[PDB]
Amino acid sequence: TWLSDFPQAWAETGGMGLAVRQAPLIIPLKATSTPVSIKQYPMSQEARLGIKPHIQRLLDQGILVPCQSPWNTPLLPVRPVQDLREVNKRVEDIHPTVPNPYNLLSGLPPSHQWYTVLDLKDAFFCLRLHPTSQPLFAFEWRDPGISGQLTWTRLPQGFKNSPTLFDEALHRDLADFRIQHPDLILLQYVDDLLLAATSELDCQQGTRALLQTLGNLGYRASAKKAQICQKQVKYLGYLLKEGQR
Amino acid sequence: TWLSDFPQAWAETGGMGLAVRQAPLIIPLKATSTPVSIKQYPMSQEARLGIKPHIQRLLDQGILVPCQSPWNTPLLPVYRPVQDLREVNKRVEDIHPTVPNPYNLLSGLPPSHQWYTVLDLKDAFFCLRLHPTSQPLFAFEWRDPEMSGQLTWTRLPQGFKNSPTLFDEALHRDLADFRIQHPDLILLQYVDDLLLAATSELDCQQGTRALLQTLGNLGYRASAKKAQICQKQVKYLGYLLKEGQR
DNA sequence: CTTATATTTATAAG
DNA sequence: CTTATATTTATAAG
Repeated sequence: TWLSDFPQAWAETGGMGLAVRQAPLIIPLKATSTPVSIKQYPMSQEARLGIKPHIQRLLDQGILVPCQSPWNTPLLPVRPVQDLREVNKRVEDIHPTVPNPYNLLSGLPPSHQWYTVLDLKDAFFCLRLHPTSQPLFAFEWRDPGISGQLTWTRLPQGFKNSPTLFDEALHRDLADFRIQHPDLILLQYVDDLLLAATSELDCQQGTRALLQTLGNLGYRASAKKAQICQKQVKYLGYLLKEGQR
Repeated sequence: TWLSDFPQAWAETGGMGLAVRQAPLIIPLKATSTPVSIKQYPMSQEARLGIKPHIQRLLDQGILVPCQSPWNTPLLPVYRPVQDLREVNKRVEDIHPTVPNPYNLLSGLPPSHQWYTVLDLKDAFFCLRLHPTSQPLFAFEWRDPEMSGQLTWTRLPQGFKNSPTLFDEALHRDLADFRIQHPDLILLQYVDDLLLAATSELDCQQGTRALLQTLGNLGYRASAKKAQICQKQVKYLGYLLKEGQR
């Protein structure tokens, strides 16, 4: 199967990801910015107990570490969601290089109608965060047993530049693959990937190369939602069918 | 004084005006327009008594007359009577707006002419007759507060969207000859607001005398109370004219 | 949790 | 008089 031939490429079998080729990211602040520290709002014991295993897994994986930071933003109960809006306001903007899905799909020619669709799991966490920038994203945590600050050692969710920074990182890591397979079409939308070939055979071995490449580089795709070598797929809210849409 | 010298030309001495040279105006309607009759709102006795003397004066002057018309628009209940003619305005064909804005108007005022006379015409619209065929358009309902029927206007009425333009056009036609017979004077017209500018004080004196005579003879009436005659400094259209400035 | 985003009178007019 | 112009949350999000 596709699962057994490529255990490092699937999130279910390959372990949490780490883009080994990508240096830890530095997050430049606006010249005006000084740290913002927002008090954590209280939460029910149920919410805290629901958050706990997620925090604990991230701690065990080293994705969260203890810190002491002049920054602090609230965690909210919804699994954990961090309100980083006041950090986002203080981070310098970067040029938006991610194409909108419409333009991205315009690069899909009729000649390639065999599709594989993959979504990368915990994509942002594959990218490391430079220690100088880790204090920006600190929050307060108490196990449901004393309170302390934690922050992220990887690119975090809710950070405004995470999608663009990830898209640019993966483009660098898949550049060679594109060279080694000039007859394949590869669409990247952050963590959503579409591979297209003219034939099922080319799609089969092209998907083999892509999965091997992704796992080697330290990315992990969802085997659950993978659509592999199919004439009909869903991608970015579109149904791709008979060369349409 | 000017008051006695030109009694026909002043509102205070010459009575209500009438532009005798202007044919009664016909008011064309839009191609689909049908008469509109909207009910008169009630009004307090206080308001009715306040309006009454104004209505009676206009009846006595022939400016209002009884009528029966399929058109009817309201007199405002709250003491000068104000007629809401908006529903009539919607049904009257538009005309090209020929009145210049004051700024462009004043652009024709050169610095050579720094002797000014300003006149404003009293009850200007009422000087232009309204042709009987168009009078039914402007009917409203009146009941005397002590002793009910429709009245309408035999003159161009207030609140009619084309009254300023139609008056400005009529007066431009009527003062065209004055303009030719007095090439050294500058004459600015803004509906019922007139500025006469001259090179010397005596030209302004003689020119103003001729303008008043011409206005009176034509059937228009200027306000003696507010007139600014032969001055180096006048108020005109919100501006203070002075040294040839503004 | 917080927050960026999408009915109500004051005039003026006729 | 009526008409035209100039404070409030529902929600989606972090």
